[PDB]
Amino acid sequence: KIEEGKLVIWINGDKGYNGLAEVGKKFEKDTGIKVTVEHPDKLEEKFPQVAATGDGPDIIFWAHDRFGGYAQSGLLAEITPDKAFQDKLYPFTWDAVRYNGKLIAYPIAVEALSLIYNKDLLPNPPKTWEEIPALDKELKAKGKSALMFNLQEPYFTWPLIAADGGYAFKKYDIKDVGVDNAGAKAGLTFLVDLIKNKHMNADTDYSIAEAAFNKGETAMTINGPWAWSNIDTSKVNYGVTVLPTFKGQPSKPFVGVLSAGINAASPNKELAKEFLENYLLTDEGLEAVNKDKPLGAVALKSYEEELAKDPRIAATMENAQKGEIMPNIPQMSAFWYAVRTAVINAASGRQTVDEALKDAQTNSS
Amino acid sequence: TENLGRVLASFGDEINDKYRQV
Amino acid sequence: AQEDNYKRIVKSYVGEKLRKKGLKIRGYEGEELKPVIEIAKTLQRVGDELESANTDFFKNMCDQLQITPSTAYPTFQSIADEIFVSGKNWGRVVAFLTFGGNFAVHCALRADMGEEYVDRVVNWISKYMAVNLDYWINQQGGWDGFLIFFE
Ligand SMILES: OC[C@H]1O[C@H](O[C@H]2[C@H](O)[C@@H](O)[C@@H](O[C@H]3[C@H](O)[C@@H](O)[C@@H](O)O[C@@H]3CO)O[C@@H]2CO)[C@H](O)[C@@H](O)[C@@H]1O
Repeated sequence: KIEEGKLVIWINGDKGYNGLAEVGKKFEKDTGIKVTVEHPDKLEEKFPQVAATGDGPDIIFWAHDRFGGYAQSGLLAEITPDKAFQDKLYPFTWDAVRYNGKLIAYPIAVEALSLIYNKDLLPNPPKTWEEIPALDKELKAKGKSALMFNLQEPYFTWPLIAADGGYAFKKYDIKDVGVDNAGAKAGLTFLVDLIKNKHMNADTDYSIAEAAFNKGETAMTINGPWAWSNIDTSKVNYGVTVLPTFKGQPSKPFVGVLSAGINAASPNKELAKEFLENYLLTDEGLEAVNKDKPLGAVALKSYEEELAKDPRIAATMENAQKGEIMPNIPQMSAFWYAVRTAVINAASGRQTVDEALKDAQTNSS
Repeated sequence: TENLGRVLASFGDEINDKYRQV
Repeated sequence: AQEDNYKRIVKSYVGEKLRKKGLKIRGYEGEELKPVIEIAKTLQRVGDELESANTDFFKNMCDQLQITPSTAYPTFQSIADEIFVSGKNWGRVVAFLTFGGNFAVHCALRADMGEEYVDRVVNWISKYMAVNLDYWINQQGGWDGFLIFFE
């Protein structure tokens, strides 16, 4: 609960919330301001509910794509860094958190999905989606599978859907939605055919795909930098590389910018700015979080330089450059909800690819 | 807050001006 | 390290103020400090000169800030930044310490702020000097220069 003189922070359970707490510890030691970091489920769905009533956390972490909706609801405070601090973060990251001429959050790091593969099981990762079925048939004969990744969240399937022409919007035209065009159908259909041919299972979720890969049961998974920590712990000899192409076109993952917004109803708004600018968004601050769960390519120029040498980050950048930064408009939540239903229904066989995407085209308005 | 710090800096200038031997 | 060096001076300055007002704070029970006290003596002297020439400002300083547990530290940082935004001189260092001392002795012991804020503010003052002022201070000869400048 938000009392005066304390910071409550929400951040999703797959990020490094423990490392963020030790940044909060350093903050309390200097300021006497206790920091409590929580990782509740459906954090992004609860925040608009409890913030609307003037409750919730002081600080909310999430990909930038959700903050436009929060902003137009009046749930986020305008953030007003001075030029000296604004110069410390890349301008394109600031762009991701600008809404109707407002900075509405602090950018933290750039996130892009990459192909993660087991070198012991698969020395040369496949360059194309098309060659995975044949690869799975060789691996199944030896008791393994080629690929498992989260099929319950459309984030992990959008790269294939967009590969051949799928897009969300279009400055941003909400009527022009590219969810049921020929490129989207061709991508989702390839996914469905993979399931029909028993190369994947519709019910695979994040935890199943992670356990399967980190236990050496599958040769490839699709995930972001936050997941590398557990792979290290599992000792799997892994690599991170460009996503597979589809119909000669690169996979186009939707690029997220982990951002920290300040609750407009919080009485601790200035305290949140001190913590975020002067403890989190420093080299030492981001390192603490990164050492718990890798952040990707951070928005801080000084620390991004230090990590760019990492080949895993470089592979992340390649996939990022071949992708597209997510819009932050409020309509993004409806788009996601719509596309989540279409992937699950098509994968499980409750709808065909066509009627699944048409409903999503409509629900995306 | 803004003008409180500016008024304090003028107070500090008055003191620096006094002890200035230069 | 260096922050500790500044806290020693700030602690004694705030401790004497606390005892004049009559308070008995834990950690500030007395002055066992004994050549370093010469810094303390100069700071109390010139600090007292500055507030005795602007009494009504310091008498009503807390009433204008209306400090709460939410705004105490941000208000401190903002006011301190504004003291030195257009430059530094020994007189402004003093102004900053008299602001801090009164901030810890008076505004920090208001009903809605407990005794625990005395040591917090002393730490805020110390950290600020070590982070933002230490370069200029050692440029001007450190505390030895502070002493020579004010006699
Ligand atoms: O999936 C975990 C992984 O993906 C995250 O991307 C998500 C977007 O950031 C998010 O906006 C999401 O949209 C979801 C809604 O916001 C949410 O309320 C949910 O209930 O419905 C949507 C998902 O069905 O879209 C993707 C996920 O599809 C984020 O970038 C990663 O950091 C995160 O770890």
